[PDB]
Amino acid sequence: RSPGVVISDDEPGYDLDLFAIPNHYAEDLERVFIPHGLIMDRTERLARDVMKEMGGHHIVALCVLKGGYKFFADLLDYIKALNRNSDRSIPMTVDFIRLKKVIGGDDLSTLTGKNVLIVEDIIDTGKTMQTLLSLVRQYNPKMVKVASLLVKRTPRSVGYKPDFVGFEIPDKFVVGYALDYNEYFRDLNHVAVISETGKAKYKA
Amino acid sequence: SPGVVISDDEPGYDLDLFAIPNHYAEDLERVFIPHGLIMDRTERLARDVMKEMGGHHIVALCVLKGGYKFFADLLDYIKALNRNSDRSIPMTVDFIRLKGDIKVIGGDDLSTLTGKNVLIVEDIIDTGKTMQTLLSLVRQYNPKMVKVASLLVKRTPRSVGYKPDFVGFEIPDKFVVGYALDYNEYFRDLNHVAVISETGKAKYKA
Amino acid sequence: PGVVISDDEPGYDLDLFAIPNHYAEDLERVFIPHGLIMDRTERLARDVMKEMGGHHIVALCVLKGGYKFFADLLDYIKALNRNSDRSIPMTVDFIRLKSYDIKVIGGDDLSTLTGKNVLIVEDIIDTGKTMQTLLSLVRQYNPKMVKVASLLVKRTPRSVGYKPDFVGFEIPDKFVVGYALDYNEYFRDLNHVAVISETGKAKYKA
Amino acid sequence: RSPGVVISDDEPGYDLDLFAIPNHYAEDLERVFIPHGLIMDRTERLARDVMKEMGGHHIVALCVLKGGYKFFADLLDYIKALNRNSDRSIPMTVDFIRLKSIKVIGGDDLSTLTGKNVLIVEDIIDTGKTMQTLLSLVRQYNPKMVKVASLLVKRTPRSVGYKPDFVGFEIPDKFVVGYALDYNEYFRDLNHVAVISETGKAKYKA
Ligand SMILES: Nc1nc2c(ncn2[C@@H]2C[C@@H](COCCP(=O)(O)O)N(C(=O)CCP(=O)(O)O)C2)c(=O)[nH]1
Ligand SMILES: Nc1nc2c(ncn2[C@@H]2C[C@@H](COCCP(=O)(O)O)N(C(=O)CCP(=O)(O)O)C2)c(=O)[nH]1
Ligand SMILES: Nc1nc2c(ncn2[C@@H]2C[C@@H](COCCP(=O)(O)O)N(C(=O)CCP(=O)(O)O)C2)c(=O)[nH]1
Ligand SMILES: Nc1nc2c(ncn2[C@@H]2C[C@@H](COCCP(=O)(O)O)N(C(=O)CCP(=O)(O)O)C2)c(=O)[nH]1
Ligand SMILES: [Mg+2]
Ligand SMILES: [Mg+2]
Ligand SMILES: [Mg+2]
Ligand SMILES: [Mg+2]
Ligand SMILES: [Mg+2]
Ligand SMILES: [Mg+2]
Ligand SMILES: [Mg+2]
Ligand SMILES: [Mg+2]
Repeated sequence: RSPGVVISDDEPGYDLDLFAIPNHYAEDLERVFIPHGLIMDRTERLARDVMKEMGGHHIVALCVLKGGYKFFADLLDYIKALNRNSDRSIPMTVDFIRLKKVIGGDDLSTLTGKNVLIVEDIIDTGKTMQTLLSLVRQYNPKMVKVASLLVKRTPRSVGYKPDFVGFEIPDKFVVGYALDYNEYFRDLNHVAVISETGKAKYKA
Repeated sequence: SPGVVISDDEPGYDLDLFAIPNHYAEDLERVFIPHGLIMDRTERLARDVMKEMGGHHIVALCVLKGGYKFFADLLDYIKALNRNSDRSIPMTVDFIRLKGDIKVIGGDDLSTLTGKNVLIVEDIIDTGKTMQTLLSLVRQYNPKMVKVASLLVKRTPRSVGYKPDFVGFEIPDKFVVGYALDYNEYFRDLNHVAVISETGKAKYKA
Repeated sequence: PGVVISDDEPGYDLDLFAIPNHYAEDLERVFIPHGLIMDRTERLARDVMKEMGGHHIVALCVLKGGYKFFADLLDYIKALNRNSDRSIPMTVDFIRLKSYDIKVIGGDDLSTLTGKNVLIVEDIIDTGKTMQTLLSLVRQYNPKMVKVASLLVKRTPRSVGYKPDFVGFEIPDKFVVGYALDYNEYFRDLNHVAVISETGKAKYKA
Repeated sequence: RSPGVVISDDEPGYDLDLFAIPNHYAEDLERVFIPHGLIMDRTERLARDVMKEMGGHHIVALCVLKGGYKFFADLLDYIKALNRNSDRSIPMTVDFIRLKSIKVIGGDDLSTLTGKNVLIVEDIIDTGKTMQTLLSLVRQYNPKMVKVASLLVKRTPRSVGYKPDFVGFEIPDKFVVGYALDYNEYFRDLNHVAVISETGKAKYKA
């Protein structure tokens, strides 16, 4: 199916001075990699693709924190827009989980017999998603799909690819739009690349 | 300031004046606080948060699940301030569920709060007992400061008298849903704050 | 009939909202918050598409007061049309009404309206005289249909009885500014609709 | 100064199936050239640049219809957002004009521009001859300053040498539509900037 918006390995990105950038990170980012408004435009379209394939039965939206919170909130807002401007709509429930083994959610028995949409910020090797999916399938959901904002082109991939992708990106470390570098850079609406100064100041 | 005061005799708006998810058509009586009104109030709240807390690294604490919309929209408005001004501060986020010492579920170690400007984000304050006990727990990790932003505060004689630092709307003692406030997990997928209908209370009764 | 706002409606305190500093002392109350304007306009866009979405739409913006409603109304119409399975193209036009009965300045040859679904977008209907007259001028070129969306309709004893087809809000006979509604060319740069204070009315009096 | 966002001559664009596109233009478009969200992000930064240079005196924002209305609306929305989330801000008035094949159609009296800070807002500069002509008329009325913002500037050898003060994007010498930019009045109702396809150039040709 669709592999998303392909960002080539040689993408230059954009000069920071062409966009509005948080003052505290000005010296800490290299380039803007994916502008926030382009994330919205892509997400809008994924929202329609999601409803096409899953609007026929109750959806349980499952946000993988922390990185996924922003993508999850905006994906859901566009899905909500679809549901209030059209005759066809089905209820949605939401839940949140963090991965260490699953940390702090509803009991997974809520997923049984439901359309489960797992929402992720990034897929790298895909090992984590494979592991979460084999766990979720033990609870017998009607169906389980994975929406991920980014998929990284990496040789370390184990072969997993999600059902809805936003962008496919080089094997580069990106921050922003809730993706972090040691907890920092979540408070940034663009996806960006850290500068050298940057990763020093916030090294662990 | 108690925020935007909605009075006990406010009728709210007929469902037909607004766009409503069709599957909740029968289950809501009135729209209580339209989404765009929530946005406008949150915009102001974002400015008051930065004026008081912008001096030092903020840790924003979302109280799941009901707080997640208010949290994302408040942080969105704070982000918009920080990329359009000459002074801002880094801000990290964490998410927690709450169930005597209050049981905090998930979350980083609370030592991550030591010495930070901590902001707790809540969907609604009712008796105040939950924030009072969470505050009592957080102060023991020695934050620089700790403050609470709540979209909604209920006027109730059952209040233990706790007032949060930032409040969107002060509302009557009525059960409201929407904007991530649920009735048995339903109605989170609704952008307006609304009052639950009678058919809908029975239809979704646990 | 649209969102009805009553005579004794208080409005909202300026300090609960974000307000441009240069107008802080010039307004008495926020009358209709921006975000509430948007919520109603989303719904109106759906009515428009249902009634006129079957044939080419020509949307006519009545400058200057209409430009803000017009832009937002059309943006919610575009949002429907890239998320439906059957949409229709729309073209746009802009006009100003000058006396000496009504002169249509700017805008295309009215022959372009023949056979089209014509939507006239207006900021406020006061007496209804302007709209009645423009309608009679447009019906002369034989549009497939002509409809009026007005953001505001005033309640008045001096109304000549014209009623638009789509109404945002029905309001008292107060003097409101904001959201592109002006006083002596001022207050167009303000997202909320507000009532003008006495200080402000003197400060900008022509 | 900022030459704006430089879109190369070889830029491939994006496939239409990766974005939400109006149904009725499905076949009429080749690629998305500049997504609506990119335009927004860039405009947000032009609003800060505009304010930093013109924000010390009453601004008259002059929208050149019809192509400029979208960019005008969004630029002024980002400017308003700055003015209500900072301590100090300056008032702003708006006028609209249309050009005919040299002749300024509509608009207030050009004397309303004397001593003002005039911001002319344009969708596209190509040769620049029209902007030079417009400036030559505005300058007869002695503005305090006059500046031009253009969403798009074409890299063309046919350029007469004129450069605007604020530029969103520097684009190839090729024909784009959307975001109010039209082809025989069509494609204005589209939020992305895009390249017309063959079916489309033929379907709406003059
Ligand atoms: N910011 C950023 N993170 C990247 C990037 N590449 C890989 N990662 C990892 C990806 C994710 C989890 O890994 C599963 C992937 P897998 O498919 O390989 O198993 N991480 C977490 O820290 C989770 C905790 P959170 O932050 O959500 O609280 C960092 C990148 O380019 N940028
Ligand atoms: N939807 C809605 N809930 C209301 C309303 N009144 C009171 N509540 C409570 C508020 C909260 C508990 O907090 C007590 C705070 P208190 O200590 O100050 O009394 N609840 C939860 O279910 C938390 C789990 P969540 O849903 O977040 O996952 C229900 C109302 O009108 N509407
Ligand atoms: N701001 C504001 N104006 C009000 C209010 N009440 C009445 N008006 C009038 C209404 C409008 C003309 O409309 C008459 C339609 P009528 O024939 O039905 O009475 N005006 C214009 O100045 C048009 C030129 P513009 O401003 O678009 O360039 C002012 C109010 O409360 N607030
Ligand atoms: N859509 C689109 N138009 C382009 C493109 N290249 C040039 N044009 C022209 C540009 C403009 C006039 O401006 C002259 C600029 P110049 O003097 O600097 O050479 N036009 C109008 O039709 C104005 C009436 P409007 O439609 O606004 O009411 C079309 C392009 O790529 N796409
Ligand atoms: Mg993740
Ligand atoms: Mg991480
Ligand atoms: Mg709560
Ligand atoms: Mg609850
Ligand atoms: Mg008018
Ligand atoms: Mg007027
Ligand atoms: Mg032009
Ligand atoms: Mg043209």
